Amino acid sequence: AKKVQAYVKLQVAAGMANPSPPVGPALGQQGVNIMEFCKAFNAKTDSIEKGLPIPVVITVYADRSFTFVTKTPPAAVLLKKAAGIKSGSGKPNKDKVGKISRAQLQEIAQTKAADMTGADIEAMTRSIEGTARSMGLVVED
Amino acid sequence: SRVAKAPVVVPAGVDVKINGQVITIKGKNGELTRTLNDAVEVKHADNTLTFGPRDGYADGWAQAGTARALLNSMVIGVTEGFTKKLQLVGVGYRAAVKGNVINLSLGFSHPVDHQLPAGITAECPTQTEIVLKGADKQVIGQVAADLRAYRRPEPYKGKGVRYADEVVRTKEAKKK
Amino acid sequence: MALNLQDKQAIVAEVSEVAKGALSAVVADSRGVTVDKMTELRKAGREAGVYMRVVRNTLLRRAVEGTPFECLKDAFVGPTLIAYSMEHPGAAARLFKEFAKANAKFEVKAAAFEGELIPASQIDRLATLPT
Amino acid sequence: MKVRASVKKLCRNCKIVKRDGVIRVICSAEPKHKQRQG
RNA sequence: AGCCAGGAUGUUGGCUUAGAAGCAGCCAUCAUUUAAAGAAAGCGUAAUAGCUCACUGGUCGAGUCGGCCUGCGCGGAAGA
Repeated sequence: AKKVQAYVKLQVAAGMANPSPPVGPALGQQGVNIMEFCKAFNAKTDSIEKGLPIPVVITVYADRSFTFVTKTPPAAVLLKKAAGIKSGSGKPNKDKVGKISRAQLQEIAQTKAADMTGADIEAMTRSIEGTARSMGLVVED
Repeated sequence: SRVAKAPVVVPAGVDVKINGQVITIKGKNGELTRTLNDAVEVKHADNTLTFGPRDGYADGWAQAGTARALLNSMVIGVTEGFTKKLQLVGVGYRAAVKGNVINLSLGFSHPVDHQLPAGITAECPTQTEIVLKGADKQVIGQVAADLRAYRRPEPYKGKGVRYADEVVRTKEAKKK
Repeated sequence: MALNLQDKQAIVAEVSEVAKGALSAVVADSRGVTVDKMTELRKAGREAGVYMRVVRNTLLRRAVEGTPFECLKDAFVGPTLIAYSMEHPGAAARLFKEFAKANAKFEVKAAAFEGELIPASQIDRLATLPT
Repeated sequence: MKVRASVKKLCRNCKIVKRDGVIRVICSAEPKHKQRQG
C-alpha cells in the first residue's frame, strides 16, 4: 500500500447497514459514496456472520477507487458476547463483571493468531487477559 | 568552548590575513571584514583557523566561541553565499526589483520601496515570492527582517511577508 | 540501561549466539518502520519465535568489545547500523538469502546486505546452499 | 506580556533568559506564557 | 546537546451508546513484536487524523546532569 493520504480506521458494527448517523462526516472527509461502500462492504458482509461489531480501514486511492481490508472483531466486545456480559467494563475495580476459562480464550485467540502480529500464541492470549483486566475480569481455569 | 576549540576549514584559494585585531578575508564572492573582541587571541598559522581565549579577561572562553561562528560563517559566505527565500502570502501582494530597490505593494495606500544596503542582489522569481541572495549572513538576515517588518503575518489567514520555512500559528475567530 | 552489568547482560546474550553461530547477514534500520518490524520478526517467528538475534548495539567498543570471543573476522563492522541474524538450527539455513528476497520487498536501504562470515571472504550472495 | 513579579516555566517550551538585566520567560509555542520581571 | 531513524499490534475499549480512538473525566494504569516505544507529557481535532517528547540504532566526541548548604549581587522597588 501507500503512506498516509486519506484513510483512517472507523466503521462500527457491520449489521448497521449504511451507518450515516454514527460515522457521518468521516466518510465525507473524502469523496466516499456510502452506497458505493455498501455495495462493496455488504458484498463482503454475507460471508460469515451478520450483526457483529466489525472494524475496517477505508483506504482511498487517487483514482477515486477505494479498497478495504477488514479485521477480526474487537476482543473487548468478544469479551461481551462470549461470556454474556453486555455491559463491558463499567467499574473494573469495584465489580468484577465476569470470568471465562483459559481453554476458551486460548482457542478464541488461536483463530485471532492468524490475525495478530505476535510470535507466541501463549503470550498473545494473555494480552487478551490484559484487556480482560482492563474490562474487569478474573482469569479462571 | 566546545565550538571554540573547533578548527575552521578554510577552502582552497581563499585568502585570509590577520592584521592584529582586524581580519580581512576574501573568496570568490566578496570581501568580508570584521573586528574581533580583544579578549580572543586568534592565529592563522596553519591550513585551518584556530581560536584561543587570550589571558587576563575572564569571559575569554565565551567570547572565543562567538568569534569562531562568525569566521565560520564568513568563509561560507565568500565561498558559497547565503540565500533567504521570502514568501508573500496574500491576494494583491506583488514584489518587484529595480536595480537595487525592492518595490512592494503590501495592500497599503502607497508602494513601499526598500533600499538594499550592499552586495545584496534581491530577485523575485514569482510576484508573490522573493528569493534574496547575499554574501554576508549578518546583513542578509537583517534585510529579510526589514521586509518582514513592513508586514508581519497576522494569525487568522497568515497574510503578510513570511520566511520560507516559517510556520505560522493561526488563531481562530471567536465563535463563527 | 543503568550500569556496567546492564551492558554486560547484552554481551552475554551476544556471545551465547556466537558460541554456536553460523551463516549471518546485516541490514540497517534508518529507513525502516514498525511495518517491516514484523516482516523479519515474523520470519523469526517462522523459524521458531523470539530468540533470533536482532539486537542492535554494535558500537566499536561494545559489540566489537565482544567480537574477540569468536568470529574475529568481524573486527571492522563498526559504523553503518548493524542488525544481526543467527542460524542456530540448520547449518547454512535460509536466513542468508532471506535478505535477497527482503531487499526487493519493502526494505530499500538495507546496508547492501554485506554479510559477515562463512564464505571466508567479502559479500557475495550464495544461492547454492544445502537444502 | 505578563509583567508578573514572580516568573517560572508555565509549560514545557518556556525558557528563562536574562535580557538586559531583567529576567524574561520567552515561549516558543503560546504567546500567553511570555512574561517579564522577577 | 544536536544531525539522520523508528516512535508500533489488539485498541472504534467500557461508562450518560448524541462523541470523547494515548489527548474533559472516571477504571485497569496490560501483555506482547523487540534494537526499543508510556495503552501516555504537550499542541491540535464535534470525533479521528496530523506534529513532537519520553525510550531505543547509528554518527559525533569530551566530562556532565539534577538538587542541597553558604559569601556577594539582580528583579520585586511609584509622589509631589
